[PDB]
Amino acid sequence: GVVLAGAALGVATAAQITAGIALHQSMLNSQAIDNLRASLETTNQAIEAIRQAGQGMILAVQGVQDYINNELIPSMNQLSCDLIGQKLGLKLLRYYTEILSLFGPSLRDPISAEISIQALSYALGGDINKVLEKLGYSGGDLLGILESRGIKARITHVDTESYFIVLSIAYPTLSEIKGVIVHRLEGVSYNIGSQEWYTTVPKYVATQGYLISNFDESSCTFMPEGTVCSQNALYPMSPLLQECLRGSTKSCARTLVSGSFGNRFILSQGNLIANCASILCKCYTTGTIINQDPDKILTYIAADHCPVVEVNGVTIQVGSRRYPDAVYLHRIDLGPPISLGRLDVGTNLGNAIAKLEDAKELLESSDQILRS
Amino acid sequence: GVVLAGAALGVATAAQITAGIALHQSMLNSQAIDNLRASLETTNQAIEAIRQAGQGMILAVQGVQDYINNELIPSMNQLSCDLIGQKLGLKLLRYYTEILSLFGPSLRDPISAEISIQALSYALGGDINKVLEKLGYSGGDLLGILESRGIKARITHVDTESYFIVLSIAYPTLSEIKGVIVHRLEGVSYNIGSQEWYTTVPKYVATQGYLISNFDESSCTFMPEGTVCSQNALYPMSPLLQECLRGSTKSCARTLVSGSFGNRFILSQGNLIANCASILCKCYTTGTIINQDPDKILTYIAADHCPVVEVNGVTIQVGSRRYPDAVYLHRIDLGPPISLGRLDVGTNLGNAIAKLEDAKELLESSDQILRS
Amino acid sequence: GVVLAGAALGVATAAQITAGIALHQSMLNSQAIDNLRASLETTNQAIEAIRQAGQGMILAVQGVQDYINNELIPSMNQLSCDLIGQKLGLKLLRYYTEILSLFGPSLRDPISAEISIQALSYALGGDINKVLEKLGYSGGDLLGILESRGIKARITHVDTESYFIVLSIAYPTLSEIKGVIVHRLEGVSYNIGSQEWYTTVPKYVATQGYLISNFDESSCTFMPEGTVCSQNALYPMSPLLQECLRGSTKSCARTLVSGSFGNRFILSQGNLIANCASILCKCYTTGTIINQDPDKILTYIAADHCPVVEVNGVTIQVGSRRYPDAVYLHRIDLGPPISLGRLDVGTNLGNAIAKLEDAKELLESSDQILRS
Amino acid sequence: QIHWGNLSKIGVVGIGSASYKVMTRSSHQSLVIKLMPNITLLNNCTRVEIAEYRRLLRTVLEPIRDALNAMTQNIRPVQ
Amino acid sequence: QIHWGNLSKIGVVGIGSASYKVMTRSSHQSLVIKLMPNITLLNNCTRVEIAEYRRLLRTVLEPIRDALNAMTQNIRPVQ
Amino acid sequence: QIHWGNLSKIGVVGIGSASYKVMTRSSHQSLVIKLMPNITLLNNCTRVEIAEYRRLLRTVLEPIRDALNAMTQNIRPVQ
Ligand SMILES: *[C@@H]1O[C@H](CO)[C@@H](O[C@@H]2O[C@H](CO)[C@@H](O[C@@H]3O[C@H](CO[C@H]4O[C@H](CO)[C@@H](O)[C@H](O)[C@@H]4O)[C@@H](O)[C@H](O[C@H]4O[C@H](CO)[C@@H](O)[C@H](O)[C@@H]4O)[C@@H]3O)[C@H](O)[C@H]2NC(C)=O)[C@H](O)[C@H]1NC(C)=O
Ligand SMILES: *[C@@H]1O[C@H](CO)[C@@H](O[C@@H]2O[C@H](CO)[C@@H](O[C@@H]3O[C@H](CO[C@H]4O[C@H](CO)[C@@H](O)[C@H](O)[C@@H]4O)[C@@H](O)[C@H](O[C@H]4O[C@H](CO)[C@@H](O)[C@H](O)[C@@H]4O)[C@@H]3O)[C@H](O)[C@H]2NC(C)=O)[C@H](O)[C@H]1NC(C)=O
Ligand SMILES: *[C@@H]1O[C@H](CO)[C@@H](O[C@@H]2O[C@H](CO)[C@@H](O[C@@H]3O[C@H](CO)[C@@H](O)[C@H](O)[C@@H]3O)[C@H](O)[C@H]2NC(C)=O)[C@H](O)[C@H]1NC(C)=O
Ligand SMILES: *[C@@H]1O[C@H](CO)[C@@H](O[C@@H]2O[C@H](CO)[C@@H](O[C@@H]3O[C@H](CO)[C@@H](O)[C@H](O)[C@@H]3O)[C@H](O)[C@H]2NC(C)=O)[C@H](O)[C@H]1NC(C)=O
Ligand SMILES: *[C@@H]1O[C@H](CO)[C@@H](O[C@@H]2O[C@H](CO)[C@@H](O[C@@H]3O[C@H](CO)[C@@H](O)[C@H](O)[C@@H]3O)[C@H](O)[C@H]2NC(C)=O)[C@H](O)[C@H]1NC(C)=O
Ligand SMILES: *[C@@H]1O[C@H](CO)[C@@H](O[C@@H]2O[C@H](CO)[C@@H](O[C@@H]3O[C@H](CO)[C@@H](O)[C@H](O)[C@@H]3O)[C@H](O)[C@H]2NC(C)=O)[C@H](O)[C@H]1NC(C)=O
Ligand SMILES: *[C@@H]1O[C@H](CO)[C@@H](O)[C@H](O)[C@H]1NC(C)=O
Ligand SMILES: *[C@@H]1O[C@H](CO)[C@@H](O)[C@H](O)[C@H]1NC(C)=O
Ligand SMILES: *[C@@H]1O[C@H](CO)[C@@H](O)[C@H](O)[C@H]1NC(C)=O
Repeated sequence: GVVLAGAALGVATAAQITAGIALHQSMLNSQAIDNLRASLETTNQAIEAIRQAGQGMILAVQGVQDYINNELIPSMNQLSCDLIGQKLGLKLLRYYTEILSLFGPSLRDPISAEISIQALSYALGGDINKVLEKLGYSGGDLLGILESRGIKARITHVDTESYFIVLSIAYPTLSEIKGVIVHRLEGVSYNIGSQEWYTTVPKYVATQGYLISNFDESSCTFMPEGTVCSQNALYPMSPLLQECLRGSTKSCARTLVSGSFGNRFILSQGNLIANCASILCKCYTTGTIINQDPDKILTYIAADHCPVVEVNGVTIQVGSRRYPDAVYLHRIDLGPPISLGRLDVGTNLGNAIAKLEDAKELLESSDQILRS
Repeated sequence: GVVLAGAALGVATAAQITAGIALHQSMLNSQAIDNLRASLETTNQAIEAIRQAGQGMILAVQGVQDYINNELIPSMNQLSCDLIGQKLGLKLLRYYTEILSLFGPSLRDPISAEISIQALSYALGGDINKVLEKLGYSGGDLLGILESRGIKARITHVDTESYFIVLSIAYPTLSEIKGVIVHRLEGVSYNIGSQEWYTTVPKYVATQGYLISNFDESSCTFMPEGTVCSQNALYPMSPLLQECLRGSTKSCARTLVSGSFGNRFILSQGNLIANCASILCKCYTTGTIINQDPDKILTYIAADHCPVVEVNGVTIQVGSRRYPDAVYLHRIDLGPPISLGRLDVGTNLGNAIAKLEDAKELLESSDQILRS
Repeated sequence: GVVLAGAALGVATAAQITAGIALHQSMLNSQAIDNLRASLETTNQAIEAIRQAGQGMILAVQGVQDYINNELIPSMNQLSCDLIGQKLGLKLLRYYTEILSLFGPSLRDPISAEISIQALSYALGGDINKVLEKLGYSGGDLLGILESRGIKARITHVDTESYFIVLSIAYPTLSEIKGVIVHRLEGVSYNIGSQEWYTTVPKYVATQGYLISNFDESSCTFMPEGTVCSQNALYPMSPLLQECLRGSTKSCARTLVSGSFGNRFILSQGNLIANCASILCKCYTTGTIINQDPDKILTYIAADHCPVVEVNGVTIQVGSRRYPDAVYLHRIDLGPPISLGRLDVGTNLGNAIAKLEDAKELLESSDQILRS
Repeated sequence: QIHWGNLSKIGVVGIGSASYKVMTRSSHQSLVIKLMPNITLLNNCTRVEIAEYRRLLRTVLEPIRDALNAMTQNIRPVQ
Repeated sequence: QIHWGNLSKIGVVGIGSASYKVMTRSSHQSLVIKLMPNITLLNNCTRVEIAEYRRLLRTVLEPIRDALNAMTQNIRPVQ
Repeated sequence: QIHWGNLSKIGVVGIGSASYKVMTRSSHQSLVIKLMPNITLLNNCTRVEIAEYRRLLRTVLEPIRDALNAMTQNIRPVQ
């Protein structure tokens, strides 16, 4: 049990506080550091496990020892002394460059920094497979954990006397969040007259009962048994976008489509949803071209009308009907057209704000208008 | 001729369907796989052509064979058997890491995935020049195609028993889209009193007749013969921004610039367009300082008034006039000021939507107010 | 003194003009190139300085000479002529790939391009430490300058006949801008009822007297002696955001936080500011739980009422009072709720502009209604 | 129809135009990545390393082969 | 409660669902990066190169060590 | 003119201040990349590889030399 002296520290982030307190538990004491220092002066191997009494095993990694043992020592009797020094100096300088890249000024706050095992690959000798094996990190979850960069390391001790760094590394355990489902949303374009439009929805959304939230896939790996994330992937969705996903089609923004587009049809529940005004749809069974009524925006193809259908030069056999026949445009409320470019957003927002501040006096005095 | 069983497949995007159906003409049949497997076992070179009789050539690439042939085998007598195994094990594990990085769970939808030849460089032995040479990929267009990542590989067959992967690779051919011109836009700041402003326009725009669209240069290479793009670079421009580029200056947004700005003059059509209120402009022929009137925002310098002009310590000789003398600020309609930072955009949009929400009742009753 | 021929050039940006004129002063003349050519054809070292009369030394770097001198030449009597050629060809092609990567069509505007010394690492033989040492670049500012990519090179001469590239490299000097302070801002969430909110502010802001500016940290390195930037990091802040930082709390946007949020307490000036409605705050001195009143949003903990406090399983001893006790929510004006997602911004901006377009006629008649 | 005259009044000029070229694929070639090296002249010096290398390769190759076989089973002759 | 019926009328469908898994760490291990190689069998052939290497390592190791010592001096026993 | 009292009421504090320093370059040095290695002691064992190396270098060197010569021809003496 330890207490942080906050008056002396003055200013500290919650992450810095939590990492600082964890140092007391994960840092080897003075006797263990002295024991570790002496052990490191007797080994000559690139990867070596240190056994220290009734304590945890410390894995010692030397980044250029494979080169010395495999390349320099065997050729010691056949190369000049200056040549041996020149070859090792090339590796030492390149090793220092990676150490500076990892532990130099680019590392903002070393105490609370979490470094992935893959970012340590060069410092560990250029590969992490043997390090993971000697640490005992194995199982059916290794690929998902490793791909999400879930194995992290923390600096706990730097020894300038004997030139070594002690890191605390952990193998995480996966826990499934109860009731959370991650949905992958895919869209197809539709035509309003001669214009091709596309609904703007997130690539992934997450649901928990009646709750809808956004999903960030940057730290996630999609494995067949579930989505494995090394950070928090759930973040709130705006109420207007939740209205879209709950059924309000007028709350869904739409964007124009370029000339060449690869999302003009999709197979869903054995049925084919196709923009037949923008691609050519033909019924292979009857040889008849499937025409899309201009008062309709999409085509829903099922076996009851076309058992085998050709779209975009691909022949697909569809199943029984799972989507109703297309409804007219006048029975669909469409959302606002938007442009997702960064400079298009700024240009249009500037126009909108200019209109609002040209009517500042009108908008503020709205209660004197409604009353009258 | 093949048919996709959509009812059994259930769900699939257009990319998966197109790539899946294409995995019937590009996939070697069961007999060619048996011939390839037996033929692979007899080779001992890093890069090999197979020549399966009256069939298109297959290029076989072994990722560590150069190391074995050039380093390990010549030193078989000098080095101990244990040392030979340790040295090869280092390269095998590093090769496995790149295979996992390329074909592991991070590869989303392997069937539909397209992998560039540069992304395969380590799997092919660390270089692709010799692979490109033996595939016959050469010509004047190679440099542009290679740089924009136009050469793509597609996974076609994975053989677990003999441990090889068959890829389908294609050398693309270029095609000019008739009538499309890609324009590069450059800007100069201007002063309104003491504030220095800058028009916000896209870096590249594309025109086709009277159509104006945005241009995405992410997958494009600008070669002297033309712009070479591996994806579709044209995407629609918002109508407000199109109005800006068609002559409506009030539709163009503008931003404030920092203290040190490097776009305060430009050379265009032999004339010098300079801010001249934020930089020093001096006429070298006569030695007088070119002064910018506060009722003008820019200075257009031509040989009629100053044959040789010194700007920002650079002496430039200009040609005949091709831009009229600057008009007054009262004859130019300027667009709305904006700020392009993400957090500035969100802060201002939230302020704008709050005003709109606080006047919902006024705006939803516009017909009543206008009638009365 | 030289003059640029603008009429012949036609069009050129400010950067191209400045870089083109500087090419007259930083380029070796015809005699020095001829002298350099002869000296290059007599050296056999990877890094070597060329001394030419009363001129600054030219540092010559050969990218594969260490491999030839250290690996191939010693093995000349042991390996066959064919094997020697095969091993050098592997390194030559890999060296070409990096030359093509750096100086190929990917390089836009080679005249004006400024290439960092780290981007040249492979072209210089795989390391820059000896190059920096031989150039004389050292001191207490080297790490800060190097980490922010402050050392840059310009292409000044390409020799096709003898196959060498001359670069102009400069070691910059650091100058402190007088009166500019860079502030790091950190936030703590707060609760309004059961909802947890978070104020949206920039990570870094810069002040100079009463001026407030944005700060871009992309090219900056935060050293203990001051932040070191290789570009201009100051850029303007929108007036609405400046109102927020000057005291107007209703001008600051706020966003909802996820379920697992890491910033729920902070240590500031020896006092603990905690969202005690979202974490368990307990006074360790008396053993009582600190409860956040629902009419307050934050808790400010000082030694006057709790000398030692447990906040998140972490025990912190706080100093004397520096932040007044929390005020009620009704004495704080909160800003608009926003969502910072890209697709949440576009969805909400499209809805807002649709309302402005529906009420266009009423907004145009801003004078015909107020004056009535 | 870019209006260059009005754009120059607010400091915008064109500094270069180029044609636009896209890519299309006509023919495809086969490239096989041979993951098993020929180690015949190395005798038995690399038995353990090769066995570990093969074991690691399986964890990557099997998921891809299953994905490929899932799609191929749904492709049928037109008749 | 995603409304798949109205979403399909504007061309939005779901193409797959998965469970959500997060990571928790229970135990930690120690991993020491030994920065000084064993050069005993290399005799004295690398004395100059090692000395330069140690000099360069200090410019990185010392600032990290000082930051670690700044935090540790503020951590007191609960007694 | 940051108002720290108002900001702390909505949970914003400053956690550190620093001075701002920029870079200016006064003197320049010359660094030449020698693309052709010295292969004198290899006894002409690398003729084919070097010839292909020089052929590949020209596809990169020539466009840059043309760009450099385009600007240099427009630079004239002041008189
Ligand atoms: C190149 O750039 C120039 C200058 O930037 C453009 O000229 C502008 O053209 C637009 C569109 O034609 C003009 O906008 C319209 O101008 C009318 C001018 O009438 C008087 O307006 C005020 C009143 O005192 C005076 O300041 C002004 O000098 C004129 O005497 C207005 O009547 C129009 O008002 C509109 O209001 C609403 C729209 O919301 C409508 O209900 C009205 O009916 C009416 O349309 C409008 O503002 C603009 O004035 C011109 N700028 C000038 C002259 O400086 C060129 O068009 C452009 N060229 C190209 C090819 O794009
Ligand atoms: C630190 O934080 C506090 C609290 O957040 C800030 O205090 C706020 O300051 C603003 C700006 O002055 C105040 O807003 C102004 O309040 C005036 C008084 O409002 C009375 O009436 C309303 C009824 O609606 C009550 O809610 C309110 O409590 C008061 O009884 C108004 O006169 C202002 O409106 C008009 O202001 C000027 C007029 O000159 C013009 O812009 C417009 O006409 C505008 O309509 C305005 O609303 C706000 O009330 C204060 N909040 C409080 C005290 O809780 C501090 O300013 C801040 N510190 C600093 C340095 O900024
Ligand atoms: C560099 O590596 C050499 C080996 O190449 C190290 O020497 C080795 O040191 C260890 C520990 O002192 C010796 O092992 C010990 O052997 C005795 C039996 O004599 C036993 O009682 C101990 O339990 C332990 O196993 C090892 O034999 C010895 N090897 C040699 C060849 O001397 C050396 O310490 C390293 N030097 C550095 C890092 O400076
Ligand atoms: C699934 O989609 C349908 C149609 O897109 C949704 O019906 C829509 O419901 C809204 C709100 O219930 C209707 O808006 C209201 O309409 C009336 C009639 O004018 C008006 O009095 C109200 O002010 C309001 O605008 C909307 O008209 C209606 N759509 C159509 C085409 O009539 C349905 O609600 C969706 N289902 C779910 C669960 O969200
Ligand atoms: C590993 O590499 C060795 C070579 O180092 C391979 O052995 C080679 O096998 C091929 C085909 O089995 C032989 O070529 C054939 O030779 C006969 C005449 O003997 C000729 O009729 C054929 O047209 C063809 O050229 C080659 O001679 C042979 N080389 C040696 C040195 O034995 C071996 O198959 C490879 N793979 C393994 C062992 O898995
Ligand atoms: C490739 O490298 C060889 C060395 O391996 C170069 O030959 C060496 O060139 C140097 C530079 O001039 C010669 O040094 C000179 O020697 C004379 C005395 O003869 C002295 O007057 C000069 O001041 C200078 O020190 C050196 O003797 C010579 N060595 C040999 C063995 O030839 C060679 O020029 C390079 N060849 C290329 C790049 O084609
Ligand atoms: C290879 O064979 C030799 C000779 O029997 C044996 O000593 C050695 O252990 C074997 N295995 C290896 C080197 O892995
Ligand atoms: C190593 O020692 C030898 C003599 O034993 C002598 O050359 C010098 O002291 C050292 N040599 C090198 C190349 O460091
Ligand atoms: C290359 O050098 C060798 C040195 O052994 C010598 O025969 C001659 O200069 C050259 N030989 C050939 C075959 O070009």
